[PDB]
Formats: sequence, structure tokens, C-alpha cells
Amino acid sequence: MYDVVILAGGLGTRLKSVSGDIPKPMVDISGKPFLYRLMEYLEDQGVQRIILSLSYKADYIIDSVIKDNPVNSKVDFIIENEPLGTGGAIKNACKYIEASKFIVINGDTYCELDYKKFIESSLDSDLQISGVEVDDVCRYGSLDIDHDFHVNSIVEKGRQGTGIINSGTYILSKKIIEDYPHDKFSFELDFLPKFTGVFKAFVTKAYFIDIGIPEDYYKACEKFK
Ligand SMILES: Nc1nc2c(ncn2[C@@H]2O[C@H](COP(=O)(O)OP(N)(=O)O)[C@@H](O)[C@H]2O)c(=O)[nH]1
Ligand SMILES: [Mg+2]
Repeated sequence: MYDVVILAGGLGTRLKSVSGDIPKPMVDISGKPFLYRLMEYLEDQGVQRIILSLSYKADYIIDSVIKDNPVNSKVDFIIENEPLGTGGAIKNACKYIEASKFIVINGDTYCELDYKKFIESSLDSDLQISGVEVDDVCRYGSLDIDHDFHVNSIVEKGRQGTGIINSGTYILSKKIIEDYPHDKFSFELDFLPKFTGVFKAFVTKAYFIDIGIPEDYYKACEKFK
């Protein structure tokens, strides 16, 4: 099983009328932080090394895990004094990774993915994204892929009916990004438009929630009792 980088350094929730102070991955989900439930699932999947890539309120998150760590996997921390963006965060985490490939997950997402099958599907690529097929994709960003599942573009939310959720979970070869010329950048907005290698989606019907979406918060609290 690959090393996992969890991106958890962004600000609190930002909705049209509501702004949060707590980091989104630390929202309480029926007695445990959302992040803890993600980490527990990863440990169940065989993950032995988790890197938490932090910035906003990094000391709050670390202090929480020092006191109550839900897993026995190794847990490393990397603190960004100034937010490096999602892409800069990944580039920065490459320092810690000795292997040629690793997993990136957004800390505000919880997906009951089969990571062994995801790794197998990624063997012939340097970048693979997890796409989640749902009957109603309206509240999610989605993926525009062709009939070989090559990713053509990322689509903004606001689309009724079926679609493939842009999960933000990737398997990548660190060589594609470790030496990206900028230290601060967005993975989706700066890196992906430039990347010229093979980029396909692993598409499954896995359970998916994004804790930044209010309806998914209620779904999560109900799911975990
Ligand atoms: N370490 C780090 N993480 C970040 C940064 N920006 C965002 N993140 C994290 O990366 C994930 C995705 O962030 P973002 O794409 O901005 O959020 P979204 N999917 O648009 O709501 C979140 O879990 C967030 O905490 C950053 O500058 N540094
Ligand atoms: Mg969000």
C-alpha cells in the first residue's frame, strides 16, 4: 500500500452566507473529527503511513491528534507557514516520499474507495484520479472523460442528473510534480492544464461525502450513528 498525503491546510468552510472558523476536516462527526474517520478508513485499507499537509490552524490539528490519534499507522506532519495551494502542498509533500508513487486525498472528503483496486488501475499511468459515479451530481464538481476514461476537463458543479464526481483523490508519480517550477500553485487550476502525460479516471460507485457541502454534513452525522 502506498504512502497517503492528506491535504488539510485550507481555511474553514466558505459558503455564500456562512464562514466557518474550525478547519473543515475537524468538524465533529458523531463524536470524532471528520479527519479521524477518514484516517480510520485508510488504516482499515492497509495504509501504514499518513502525511498530514497542514497550514491553517495546523497546531490545533496536531494537538488534537497528539491527544487522541485514531490510528496506529505512522503519522507525519508538514506545516506550511504560508499556504502553498493544493499543488504546492503536493509538491512540498514529495520531500517526505521515498517511493516513486503515492496517494493524495482531500481532507474534506470521505470516500469508501477500494484503494487496492485504485492502485492496480493506476499502474500504467503517472496520474490517476478517483471518479465517483452518482445518480445526482448537481452539488459536486464533476469529470469530463472519454470512452477510454481519459480525463478531458474538470466541470463545475450545477449539473442535474448523473455524473462522475471530481473526488480530488489521486495516485501520482512524484516525478511529475516534485520539480514543478513554482512553490505555490493550484493542482486543479495550474498543474492539470499543463500536464501532458497520461491522465485517466478510476470510476467506481463508492460512498462519497464532501464535508464542505451542508447536505453531506447531515448525511455523515447520520451515517456514523
Ligand atoms: N496544505 C494545504 N492544504 C490545502 C491548501 N489549500 C487547500 N488545502 C486542502 O486541500 C483540500 C482541497 O482544497 P480546495 O480544493 O481549496 O477545496 P474545495 N474542494 O474547493 O472545497 C482541502 O482538504 C483543503 O484543506 C493549501 O494551501 N495547503
Ligand atoms: Mg469545498
